[PDB]
Amino acid sequence: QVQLQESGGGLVQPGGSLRLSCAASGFTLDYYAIGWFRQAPGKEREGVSCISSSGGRTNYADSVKGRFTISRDNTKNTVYLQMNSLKPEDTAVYYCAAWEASRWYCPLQFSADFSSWGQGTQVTVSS
Amino acid sequence: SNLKPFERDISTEIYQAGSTPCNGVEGFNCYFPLQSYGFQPTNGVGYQP
Amino acid sequence: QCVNLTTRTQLPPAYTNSFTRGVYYPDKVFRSSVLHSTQDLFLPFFSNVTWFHAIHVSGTNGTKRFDNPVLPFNDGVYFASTEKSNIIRGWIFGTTLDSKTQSLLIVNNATNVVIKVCEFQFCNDPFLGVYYHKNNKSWMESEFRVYSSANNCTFEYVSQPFLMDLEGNFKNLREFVFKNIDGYFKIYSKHTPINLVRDLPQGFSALEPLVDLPIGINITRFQTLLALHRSYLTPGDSSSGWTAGAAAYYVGYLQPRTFLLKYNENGTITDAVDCALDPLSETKCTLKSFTVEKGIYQTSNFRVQPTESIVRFPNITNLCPFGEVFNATRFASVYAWNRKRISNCVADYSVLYNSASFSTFKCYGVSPTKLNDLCFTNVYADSFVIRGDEVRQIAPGQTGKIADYNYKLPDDFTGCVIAWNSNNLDSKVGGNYNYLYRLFRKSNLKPFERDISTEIYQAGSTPCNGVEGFNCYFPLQSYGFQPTNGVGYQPYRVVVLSFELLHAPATVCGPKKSTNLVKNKCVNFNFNGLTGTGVLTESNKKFLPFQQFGRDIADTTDAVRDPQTLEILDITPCSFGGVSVITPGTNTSNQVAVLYQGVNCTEV
Ligand SMILES: *[C@@H]1O[C@H](CO)[C@@H](O)[C@H](O)[C@H]1NC(C)=O
Ligand SMILES: *[C@@H]1O[C@H](CO)[C@@H](O)[C@H](O)[C@H]1NC(C)=O
Ligand SMILES: *[C@@H]1O[C@H](CO)[C@@H](O)[C@H](O)[C@H]1NC(C)=O
Ligand SMILES: *[C@@H]1O[C@H](CO)[C@@H](O)[C@H](O)[C@H]1NC(C)=O
Ligand SMILES: *[C@@H]1O[C@H](CO)[C@@H](O)[C@H](O)[C@H]1NC(C)=O
Repeated sequence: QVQLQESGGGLVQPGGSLRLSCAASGFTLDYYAIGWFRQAPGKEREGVSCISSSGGRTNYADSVKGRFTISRDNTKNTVYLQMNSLKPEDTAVYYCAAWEASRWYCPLQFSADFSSWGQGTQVTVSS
Repeated sequence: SNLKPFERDISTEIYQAGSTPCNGVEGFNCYFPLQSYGFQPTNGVGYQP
Repeated sequence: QCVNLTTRTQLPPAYTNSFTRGVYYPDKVFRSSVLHSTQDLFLPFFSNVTWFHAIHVSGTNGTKRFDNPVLPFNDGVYFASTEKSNIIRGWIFGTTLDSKTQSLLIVNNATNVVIKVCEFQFCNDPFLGVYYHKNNKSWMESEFRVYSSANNCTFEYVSQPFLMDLEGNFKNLREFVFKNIDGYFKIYSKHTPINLVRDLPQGFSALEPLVDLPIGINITRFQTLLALHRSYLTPGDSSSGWTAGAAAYYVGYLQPRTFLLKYNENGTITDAVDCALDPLSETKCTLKSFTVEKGIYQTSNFRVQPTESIVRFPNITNLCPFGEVFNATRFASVYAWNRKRISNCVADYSVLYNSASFSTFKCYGVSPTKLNDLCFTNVYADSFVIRGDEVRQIAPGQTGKIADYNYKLPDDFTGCVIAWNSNNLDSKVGGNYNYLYRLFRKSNLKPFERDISTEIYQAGSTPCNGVEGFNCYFPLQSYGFQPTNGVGYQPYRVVVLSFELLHAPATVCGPKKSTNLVKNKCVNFNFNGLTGTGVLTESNKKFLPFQQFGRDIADTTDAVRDPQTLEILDITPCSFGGVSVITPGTNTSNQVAVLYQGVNCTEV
């Protein structure tokens, strides 16, 4: 009954802001590290923003540094990413994934397999 | 749970459809208990008041 | 308006014994010279009652404070007042005692009673500011400082005062019993003179019904009402109150009990006997008399009650081959479905459910946590490799290429669909094109219908005759399963388990939790479907390997084989019996002895 559900997607103006939220049902999301990923039209799924189980370690893609901020509520079992200064390059189908660290070290900079995947939401930036 | 006979419950607490607690707030596996219906003059006999 | 007092400071409670009081008429029938038994809410004989001073002095300076803590109201309350100067005034009843829940207020001034039911907003320290007149002093004028506001009133009542005027040791008892049953609030009352008894006096006095209230509200906590004649603005050093609050009140709580009352010729309750107090009382109940003759009498029946339940199940590493199917290396094509059946073996669905590795769990007709609970006649496992976006198509009553052109799913499933990603096992860099899918068919398929025909479909009007060309395509196309592909195109390994629940033998069952053996204490046992109560003991008998039961000369089963490790256990019902009371004539002494027939004295 493990479900990851994303929400908040839609159409926004370039230079505007949007906020995206993924929730976990059927399991507790605090134990898992959570990564927000996107897939652009004609591109592969790249890593956007990752946050640790406790929220003390975060990693961002260089394209979204200084624009996106990742956060988590373990009490409300929900993972948020706030988008600021969005660009047409950010239009993508956007997924939330949860997994456990596959390597030694606290940082989440590296990638691995990801246990649970949602259905994702569309983020369109066009004006 | 099922209710006692002639028992009146007025509580408006948001029920927890899932394992996570709602704490009086809707969301994921969380809903307000009461729902309303479109009692309309054009509806079928089964749906009339 | 309300005025705030000082803190109650949480004074420790005080206890005192009650000597056979609080008996009220249970019904409204006249009966003469008859002993009658009733099961109703009563105050037990020789019970604990808590006692509160009206005015209490506990500070070293000599502070006089009103002992008015809030008290629980659990199914009837017995309120006794030892009083001489009319200081108590009424009571309040509710759950929250505020503007949030319906509340009841009863007050009594010098003239009449006021019974009111509204959504009152009470203060923390309700009281009645009372004062005497400068000339007459015959009556006391009362100002209500009980509540702040009153709204939503549904009842009003006025009648004769509940408390008689008390206007120097002529203390009196005012005894009331409040019950709240079936939306009716019943008040039974009595007034009685007394002399030189500080506590409840040894005696007996019936409680006659005073009033019934069709209030229909819900009560959990109550508070008494007291009259302040003193000046809350300017408290005096001493003697402003009443001799440091000699008048006071006792509270006791009822509970369900059975009594034996003795109606005399006039119809007045003159004596009663509690039924569960002591064995002599039980004898008087059973014999239905006020006096018991010398001898032995059988009153009750002693019986040991099991405290826990046990359920037992077998012990085999071998089980349903779920691991060999889910963790299999190779899985068949999705348009030539390999259907497997699992039978005559035990299924542990908790391994699959708790693995936390399967992406989707979707059970219809049976909850996934009760999959191990139920027994299924047969279970069909179907295990294949499907694209991620088409996993949603595997559920009852859905449409899509796989749902329609591949395998129709009926709307009345009793079964589960389980899926886990197979990116690192099914995909290859050059693309795994060994799983073929059809996108064109003549018509939608029947439920649980398998077709493997490779005939070339006719998209146009000209016949294909098994040869492609214009408007002629082979049915099966390949998928580009790659480890770099997206979520919708990555391969997900999906197994559907269909459970057959009919009036047919159950070959698939869940051992669930093999509850650890707890013996030598009579428990509720359920061995392989046999449900019973009794004590389990190691037994030296030998059952035949096929035999699961042991029978006495009668039909009662005695010995049962342990499915885990054989060592047949035997069952014995755990020491029922009967209690006899050995007593001499009650006119000699009330001392009794208890005899437990057919059992030693360890389980008693
Ligand atoms: C009543 O109070 C006394 C102490 O005041 C206590 O020992 C006794 O056990 C109480 N009654 C019952 C039935 O426990
Ligand atoms: C009365 O209120 C309490 C809560 O204060 C509740 O537990 C109880 O069920 C209520 N009784 C009725 C009959 O509604
Ligand atoms: C009560 O009974 C006594 C005899 O036991 C009798 O003399 C008296 O008149 C009776 N009183 C009433 C009110 O019945
Ligand atoms: C089954 O019973 C044997 C008895 O010797 C025990 O050793 C074994 O551990 C049991 N099976 C399991 C899975 O515990
Ligand atoms: C139960 O009573 C019998 C009667 O003599 C006695 O022999 C037996 O030892 C008792 N059992 C226990 C456990 O004390």
